[PDB]
Amino acid sequence: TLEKFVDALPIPDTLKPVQQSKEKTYYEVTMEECTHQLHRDLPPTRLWGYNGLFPGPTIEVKRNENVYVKWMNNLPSTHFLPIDHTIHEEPEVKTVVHLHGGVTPDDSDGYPEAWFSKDFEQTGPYFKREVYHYPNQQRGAILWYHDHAMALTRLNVYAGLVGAYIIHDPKEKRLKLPSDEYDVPLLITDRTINEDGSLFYPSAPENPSPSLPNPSIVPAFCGETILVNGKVWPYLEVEPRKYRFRVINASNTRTYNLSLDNGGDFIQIGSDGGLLPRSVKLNSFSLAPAERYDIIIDFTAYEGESIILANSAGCGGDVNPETDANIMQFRVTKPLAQKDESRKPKYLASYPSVQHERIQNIRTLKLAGTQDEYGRPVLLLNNKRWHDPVTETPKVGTTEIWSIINPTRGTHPIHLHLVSFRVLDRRPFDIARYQESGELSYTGPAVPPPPSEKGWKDTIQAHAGEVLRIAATFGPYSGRYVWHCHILEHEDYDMMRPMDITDP
Ligand SMILES: [Cu+2]
Ligand SMILES: [Cu+2]
Ligand SMILES: [Cu+2]
Ligand SMILES: [Cu+2]
Repeated sequence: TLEKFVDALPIPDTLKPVQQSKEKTYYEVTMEECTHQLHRDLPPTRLWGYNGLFPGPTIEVKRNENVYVKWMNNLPSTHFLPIDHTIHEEPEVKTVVHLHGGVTPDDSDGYPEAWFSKDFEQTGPYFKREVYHYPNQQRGAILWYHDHAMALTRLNVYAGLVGAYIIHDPKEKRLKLPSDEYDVPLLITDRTINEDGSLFYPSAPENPSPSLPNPSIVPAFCGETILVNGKVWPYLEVEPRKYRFRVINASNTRTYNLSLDNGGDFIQIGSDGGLLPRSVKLNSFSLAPAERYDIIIDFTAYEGESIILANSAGCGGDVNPETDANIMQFRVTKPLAQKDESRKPKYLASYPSVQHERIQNIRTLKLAGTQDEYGRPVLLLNNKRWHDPVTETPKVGTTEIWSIINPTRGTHPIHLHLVSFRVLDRRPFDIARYQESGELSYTGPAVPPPPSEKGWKDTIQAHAGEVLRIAATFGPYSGRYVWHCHILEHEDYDMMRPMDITDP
């Protein structure tokens, strides 16, 4: 396997506007097939990148900044990863950019059927605009952007179409959180890489049934190798002081459980939807696809040390000490550029619980699915296909409780577009009884969320054999959005549903 910790961690450059005034900011981003070295000992890898970069450029905006991005497809007309056409004259390569966590008008949200081919030559049925509009009228937070094209999301994202997007709220500057050079995004992506440096993505399940098509979708993908910011098991030289890290799980399937091998602590300051009400001291944390942890690590007491960011969560088996048990390495050997004037405050933001909202609707949803003509699992939300008439139709400005029942064998990270939400509780139930009769019989009391989940979330782990309850206010915009599992192999077949936020 590839030698760990021999490449420095890339810090994606911050994207510069094409045009900017007090009234609006304008960016242009072009998807390009490019080559990049993923490790010291590998030949360059063919990848798909925003502005030809993997990851894409980091976009930094202010709260309420009127931002426009023209996302353009200049990719080849044929994919380099295996497409399974059985899961859905249309072009082979379809793309659309979704700003994950964006409080965004529906035609700028990157609807899966709002895709476009090269030069916008062909467009999906929901396509409306070339230039996307992000008003950014939302809390300061770590967002990320990635491809969302119908039935191709697992492939386009794996190809390299991911990037970070940070909203800065000037009202939070007074907290004196680590900033600028000491505010670093970490986009974590697992990959399998061939000897010749080319990306590997499976064209079928291992030793497939002859009934299965070729290529065939797989229900999950676990990469052999871990990358951070487009480099295999990198090192980051750090100064002996406080750093803020924007930790993003940009992987297809893999969930991480992160810790420091010297026994050091993380201080979590934020979740998907922004700053937590109170900072939380953690020795470890779980991070499923699309979840974000905004953390401070204090290296002040660790000068000279090499500290591994370690992973204990298995993917299709136990972690391998020499491979996927490792994420990256910090080396506390960089000379101080300046006095550490940053803070790790306890009091950060308003509790979500301050705002009282009337519960307009309680929505019960089950995670299940079926089997197709080839014998493959088809994962479904409420046993409905993507193309079935819309059923999730919250009214604009109203608050709902969603009760998500998971009788399956694994965790699903459930994501809702547009909104961030509060976690209410999790409660275990009798799976066998539910699958037989449809009746919920609880096997224990409800468990309130841990401090890490007392803030705002947009992607939430729904564990096996539990009912998860969340509360969301559906606004400020009305329109056509989506909700889905963010395991991309599940999302594409077919664990995704439209979500209509309706106006009277
Ligand atoms: Cu996403
Ligand atoms: Cu999203
Ligand atoms: Cu899933
Ligand atoms: Cu989505």
